[PDB]
Amino acid sequence: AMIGSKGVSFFNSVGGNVVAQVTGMGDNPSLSELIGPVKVMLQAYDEGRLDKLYIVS
Amino acid sequence: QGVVENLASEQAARMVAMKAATDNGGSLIKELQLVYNKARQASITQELTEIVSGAA
Amino acid sequence: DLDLAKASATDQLKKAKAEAQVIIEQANKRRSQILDEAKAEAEQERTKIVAQ
Amino acid sequence: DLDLAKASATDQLKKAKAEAQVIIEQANAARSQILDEAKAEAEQERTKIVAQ
Amino acid sequence: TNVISITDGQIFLETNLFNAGIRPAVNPGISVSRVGGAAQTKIMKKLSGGIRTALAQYRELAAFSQAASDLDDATRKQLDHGQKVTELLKQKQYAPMSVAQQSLVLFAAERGYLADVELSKIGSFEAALLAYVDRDHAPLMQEINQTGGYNDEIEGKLKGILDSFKATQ
Amino acid sequence: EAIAPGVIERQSVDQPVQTGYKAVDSMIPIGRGQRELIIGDRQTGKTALAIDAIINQRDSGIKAIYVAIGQKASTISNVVRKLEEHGALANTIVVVATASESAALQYLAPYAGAAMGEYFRDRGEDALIIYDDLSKQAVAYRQISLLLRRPPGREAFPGDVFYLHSRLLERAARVNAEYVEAFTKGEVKGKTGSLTALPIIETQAGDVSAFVPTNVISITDGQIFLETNLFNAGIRPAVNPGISVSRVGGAAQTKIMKKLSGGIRTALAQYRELAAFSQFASDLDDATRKQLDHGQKVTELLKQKQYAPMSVAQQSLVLFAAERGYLADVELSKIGSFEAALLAYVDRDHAPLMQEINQTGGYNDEIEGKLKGILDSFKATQSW
Amino acid sequence: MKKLSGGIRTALAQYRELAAFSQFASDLDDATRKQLDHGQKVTELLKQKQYAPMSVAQQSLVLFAAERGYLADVELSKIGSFEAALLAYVDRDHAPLMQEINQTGGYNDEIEGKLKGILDSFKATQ
Amino acid sequence: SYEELSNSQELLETGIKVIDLMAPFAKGGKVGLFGGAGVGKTVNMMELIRNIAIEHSGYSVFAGVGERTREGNDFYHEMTDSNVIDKVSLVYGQMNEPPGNRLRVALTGLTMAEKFRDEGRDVLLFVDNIYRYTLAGTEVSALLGRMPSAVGYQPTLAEEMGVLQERITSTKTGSITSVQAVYVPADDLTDPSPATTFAHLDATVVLSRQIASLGIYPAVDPLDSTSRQLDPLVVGQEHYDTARGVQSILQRYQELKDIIAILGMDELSEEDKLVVARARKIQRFLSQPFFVAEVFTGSPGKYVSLKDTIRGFKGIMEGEYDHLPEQAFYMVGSIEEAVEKAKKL
Amino acid sequence: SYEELSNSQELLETGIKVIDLMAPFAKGGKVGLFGGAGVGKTVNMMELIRNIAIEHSGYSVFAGVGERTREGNDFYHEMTDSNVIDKVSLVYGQMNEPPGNRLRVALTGLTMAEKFRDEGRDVLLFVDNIYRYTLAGTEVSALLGRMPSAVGYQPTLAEEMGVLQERITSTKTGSITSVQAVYVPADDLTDPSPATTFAHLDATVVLSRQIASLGIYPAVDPLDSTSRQLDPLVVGQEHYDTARGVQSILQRYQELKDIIAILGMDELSEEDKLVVARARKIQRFLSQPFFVAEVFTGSPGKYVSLKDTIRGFKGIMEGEYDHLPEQAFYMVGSIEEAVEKAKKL
Ligand SMILES: Nc1ncnc2c1ncn2[C@@H]1O[C@H](COP(=O)(O)OP(=O)(O)OP(=O)(O)O)[C@@H](O)[C@H]1O
Ligand SMILES: Nc1ncnc2c1ncn2[C@@H]1O[C@H](COP(=O)(O)OP(=O)(O)OP(=O)(O)O)[C@@H](O)[C@H]1O
Ligand SMILES: Nc1ncnc2c1ncn2[C@@H]1O[C@H](COP(=O)(O)OP(=O)(O)O)[C@@H](O)[C@H]1O
Ligand SMILES: [Mg+2]
Ligand SMILES: [Mg+2]
Ligand SMILES: [Mg+2]
Repeated sequence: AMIGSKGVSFFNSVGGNVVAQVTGMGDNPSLSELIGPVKVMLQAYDEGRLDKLYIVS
Repeated sequence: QGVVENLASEQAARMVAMKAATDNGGSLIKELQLVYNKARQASITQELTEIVSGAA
Repeated sequence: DLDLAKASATDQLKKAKAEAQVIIEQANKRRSQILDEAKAEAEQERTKIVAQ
Repeated sequence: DLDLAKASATDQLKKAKAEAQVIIEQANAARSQILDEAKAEAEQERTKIVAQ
Repeated sequence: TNVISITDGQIFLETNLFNAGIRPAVNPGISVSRVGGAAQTKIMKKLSGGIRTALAQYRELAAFSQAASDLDDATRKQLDHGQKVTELLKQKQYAPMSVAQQSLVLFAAERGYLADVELSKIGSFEAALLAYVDRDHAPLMQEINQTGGYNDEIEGKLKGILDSFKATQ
Repeated sequence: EAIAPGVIERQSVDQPVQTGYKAVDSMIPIGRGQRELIIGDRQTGKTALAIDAIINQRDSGIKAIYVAIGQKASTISNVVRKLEEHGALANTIVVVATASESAALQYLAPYAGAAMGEYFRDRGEDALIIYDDLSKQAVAYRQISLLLRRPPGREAFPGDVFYLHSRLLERAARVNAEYVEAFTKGEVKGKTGSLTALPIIETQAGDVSAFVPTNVISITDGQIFLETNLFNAGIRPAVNPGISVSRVGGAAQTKIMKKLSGGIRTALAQYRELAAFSQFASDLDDATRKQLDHGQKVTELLKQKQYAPMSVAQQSLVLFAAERGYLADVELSKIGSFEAALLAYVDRDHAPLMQEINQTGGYNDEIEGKLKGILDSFKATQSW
Repeated sequence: MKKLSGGIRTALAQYRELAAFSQFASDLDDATRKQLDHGQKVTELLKQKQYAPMSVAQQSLVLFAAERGYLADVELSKIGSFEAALLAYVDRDHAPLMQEINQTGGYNDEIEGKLKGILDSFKATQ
Repeated sequence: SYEELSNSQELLETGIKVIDLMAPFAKGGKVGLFGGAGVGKTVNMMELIRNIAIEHSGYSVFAGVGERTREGNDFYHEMTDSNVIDKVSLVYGQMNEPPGNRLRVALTGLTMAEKFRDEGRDVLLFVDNIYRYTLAGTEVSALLGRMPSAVGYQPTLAEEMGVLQERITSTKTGSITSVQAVYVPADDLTDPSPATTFAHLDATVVLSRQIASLGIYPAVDPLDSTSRQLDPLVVGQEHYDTARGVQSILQRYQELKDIIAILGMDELSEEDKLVVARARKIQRFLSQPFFVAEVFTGSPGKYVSLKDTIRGFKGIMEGEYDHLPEQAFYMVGSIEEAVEKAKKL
Repeated sequence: SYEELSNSQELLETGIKVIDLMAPFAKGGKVGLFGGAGVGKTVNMMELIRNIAIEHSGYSVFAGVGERTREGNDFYHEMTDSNVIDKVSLVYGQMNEPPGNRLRVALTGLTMAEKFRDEGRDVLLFVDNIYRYTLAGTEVSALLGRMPSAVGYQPTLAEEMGVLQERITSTKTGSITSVQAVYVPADDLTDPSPATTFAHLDATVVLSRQIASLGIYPAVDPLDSTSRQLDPLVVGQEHYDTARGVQSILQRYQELKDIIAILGMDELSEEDKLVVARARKIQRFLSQPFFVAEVFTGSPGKYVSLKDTIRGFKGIMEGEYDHLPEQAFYMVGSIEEAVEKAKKL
């Protein structure tokens, strides 16, 4: 799951599977935008699609 | 919280990069000025040699 | 769906079978063209050099 | 099976396209050899004529 | 450039190093002797080795390291070794030293005896080593100053002298 | 020494002399009677371009004159051997003034070639004269003037150096039929003669502000700039589309080539500007992306190997393939093989259209339709 | 004029450095923001039409207006019209003060108070 | 003499956007077209001739100082075919002629124009290239025993330049309107020959190779061109305000482009981004196809009135056309058809 | 005479990677080493002597013009110690000599070489410094009553250089291979003396002080070095393609360096970073330990075949060795030695 366009571009060049993206927070980022990708990653995790989750920062 | 901390780290990294860039520009300016001064002296000397030679 | 599948299979088989044959035949045509050109130009060059 | 139509085409098209390239390369080598040998024979004819 | 094309080399003194307190301010990479090692005494030729090229590489490595660094183990050793040998090369004016005292400080430099001594003590280490070797190893200093030769026997003598001094610092 | 034809004796330049180079023939046309400066630094291909222009005339009917000022004799031997390896030598006159010969011979060498070319020009035949390194002629004249104790001007050159090159280059001109009839006393009627000059100037570091380069740029009807950066980048011939210009322009081209290249030259210049602008922007508008990709592919397209002139029909076909968007999907590296395969395919399968284009040079709706059909057939059936 | 011009000198000196920050002045100390919007307005005030010389009274009046912070709330786009209106107002209602300033060029509390009254009375209009 | 001069600055329209806007002509004034080799001086002068001299309804003189013979022949045939040669007299000294002919040829044209003026007529005087006159003087000077000066020019450079230029004036009896092309060696405006002539003209149009490198002709530099007539008393407040606005916008863009080149456009303020966009639009809108250059471009030429130019630049300075692309303006003509190219783009 | 001249394309192999890669030269051709003061012209010439003398059994002529006497004595002694002296004729006029000896000394060496050539042999000519000949001409020119030219050189500079250079040519009766070192005053490659020499040479190797300051030897500049022989017909396609690829990669690195200087490498695109990484490896690989330089470096010299250098450079450009550090390539003879150095870093 991807936050920010730089990661989007780099991992599209690498060709890794990206399931979700959000961009354009700039300064003063909001949790409201973040609710989405975390929701879909949770959906993947609890349905068995994902077994462990890491935050990279 | 991770997002906010990454934003703060980005700001710190940009500050450092801009300091480095300012120092690099300041280092480039003086070398350009030395080259310009060499050219400035050379042009005066060449043109005065030409003027003196032309007064045969 | 069964009709579409059989029709598409036949169409793509026919198309690929034609196209690959065309490609190989025209590659043979290009090879023959190069060979003929070389064969002619060899004697053209020799006929220039003898007059030289 | 319908989804293999593209697969079955790639089993023929790209392979023939690649083979055309080596078919052309062998003719290129033949052309180069023919022209080089023609030059090498013409020079030995010219030298003989001028030496006469 | 006219003068350089005549002489057999040049010693380039750099104003930046002189301002930085590195005096003598001999800039390697530009400075060179074109007769090379043939002039040197055997012992000095052996101990000096690649010092000038190591310093020339280190002075560029330190310039690049200010921006970013990789291979931070080997580069760290190179940087600290270069910095300590530059600190060792600085010498006061009106203060010449014979080939003997020169030979042994280069031995301490290149054999790794200075590797774990801090920068703020390099000059004091050098002065203490000179005073120490002046006391009881005088015959070896005389021998080195008479003949600038190198051999395994004086090699072992210098090694033992360095070990004993490093013990009693 | 002879005067150039006056104003009333000349006729407008409206006929092509084909260089055989895609870049030069497209962006910078040369006409029969034009003076086109070739200018650039050392070892950038100035001599190669001119000798290829001489080689291309073997079957166009234009006589060729190659004047060598101050070059070493072995270079002239190699040039003559290369002209003799093709059929060009029998159509060419070579005037030689090696570096060893006295300054008088070197400085007079261009005028002798000018008179030899003027022989053909007054009888109604076309001649192409290459002045190689007029800078060396200026150097020889400076030596002569300084030995005569004449007052040196700027850069130690004599003051009248401009008059030398100006009166030399003004002989190259196209004369109307009336002047030819008057000269021939009625033996030749209805034919106009022309002399085309291609002077070569060497710049030291791209510095066009030097005395001789400024004079020659002022005199000539245009210049072709070759520069070291493009040559090292692999763009050979290293023709800079921005600073190079032809003052005769479209009137010298055949109709089809004019139609194709007119947009091309300024499109490439503005592409270079945009590529300067865009270099760090992550987001490109689709129009800007089109311009950048098209410019990169066109820049790749104009590269051409030495001693391989292309006929008008082939250049027209490749420029049509570039202009009408067919090149777009092809990856950049394959563009050269695309061009070679297209040339071979069209030569084997569509010879009559090539003959028609080469002979007529005309352009019409049916011509465009046939070219479009050829492009579609090649792109479908063939492989690069 | 000697009393007043030091403010202009220092305002322009400060404004010169902040011109680099002008591109992204949205994120700045409010003190720096005030300095920037004061330097900009002073620079806008200094422009003048050809063939229109201003007497010492008028230059001193507009300089007093700029220095004492009366332009703080005036928009950069409108500075010139403010200046013209002020000059017309003082030429209409307060000519004797301008006459005295042109005759003497003196400065004291009795003059600064009069100028304060002039500017407060004008600011109610326009 | 001083008493005979006149100041009748009657505005003259040329039909070129940048010339009419930035550097308006005046009847009886002197106009100089500065530029290096290959920037468009000759085609600009041809367009100016086709516009004014045909409609002028009066005699005109063309002085071909140091011109190329081919170009002089082409111009003569152009005047003959258009059937206006009967109103114009031509004096030609070509490059191949010895330095005396090039040195003195301009004075012959000046003498003919002065003869026409003293009759009381209004005449147009066109000079092919003033610079070549000084070059002929420099050629002859060294042999004449004079010592060199400056960049190797003759010492009397300014005296000769003043002597020639001061005869081209509009007196109370008649007016002479003159357009002069001035060669700029290596595009260095610092050179004494272009530097001296600057003071003698009234409107100065500077062609820059830097603009010409982009292919956007007429390649007139708006930030260097100027005219004495560009003040409110003549042009009216509308024209003056429009010209000043365009100048300021282009000046701001010239600074912003330096930031853009290295740091990239995202570092600018959104207002600075808008300024960059609208300035880059105006820069292209100043271009205009001339129908004396169809041979080069292959496109029809356009003629524009002053009012339409003013309205178009006003509209581009405001928000009316922020949505059009940059290429939508290139070599278009009036603003009323830039939208059409945008739709076509 | 022009008739007597003979053409030859037999490539002459050298042990030096950069020279025979970028600027190969043929038997009987001219080679010119351009450089400033101290960049290493003499060392390169000595290495060329050592390598070329291996496969050439004919006579050789060495003409020292205005160089150090010490170098002449060392060369003579090392020739005598190797018992090869009996094949070499040595003409020495050094810098200590008055101007006449330095001016005329080169012609004596040329006359000996011409005597050996007309006998029908294959000769090798080495000129220690061709620049001093023109310098002696400049010194004596003023006293001969000739006005100065250009930068104060004699007016006859070009003729004086040409008359000397034209005699060093291979002929149908015999061949002369020539290597000439060309001093560059004040590192100004645009000076008239270096500028004139460029046209007389077949292959030109330019040495740069900036590269030498990096410690890279030989300090050959690959973007200025050029040879007539770099032609696909003679060298073949693979060598040509490798050379042009190296040239393009280094040109791209030069283009990127200005951005790198200010913004640092981090701003580059991921392909640009790969270009930089490969260019630095190429620059390192061009270095080579010389047998004559062992007295300086200590490390033993290397001889590199043309096949090994072309294979190694093609492998580097293809990216096979992208996992190795830069230092692995510094001062290695061949690519296998480079990978062996990598194991110990
Ligand atoms: N189109 C081309 N493609 C590839 N190589 C080329 C091309 N044109 C020229 N060259 C090569 O460039 C080199 C220099 O060419 P050329 O001798 O014509 O240059 P020049 O500018 O006349 O040089 P000089 O200053 O020595 O007279 C030669 O090796 C030649 O083969
Ligand atoms: N392969 C090499 N390895 C190490 N050092 C080298 C190498 N080649 C040249 N040098 C360095 O070049 C320096 C000067 O070389 P050299 O004497 O040949 O210069 P030069 O260009 O002939 O100078 P000059 O103009 O003074 O005659 C030497 O001191 C040596 O250190
Ligand atoms: N307005 C224009 N439109 C199209 N091309 C132009 C224009 N101005 C200049 N050019 C190009 O510049 C070239 C030289 O123009 P010209 O005016 O003859 O040069 P100069 O200014 O040196 O006389 C022409 O061939 C033409 O292609
Ligand atoms: Mg050449
Ligand atoms: Mg023009
Ligand atoms: Mg040397």
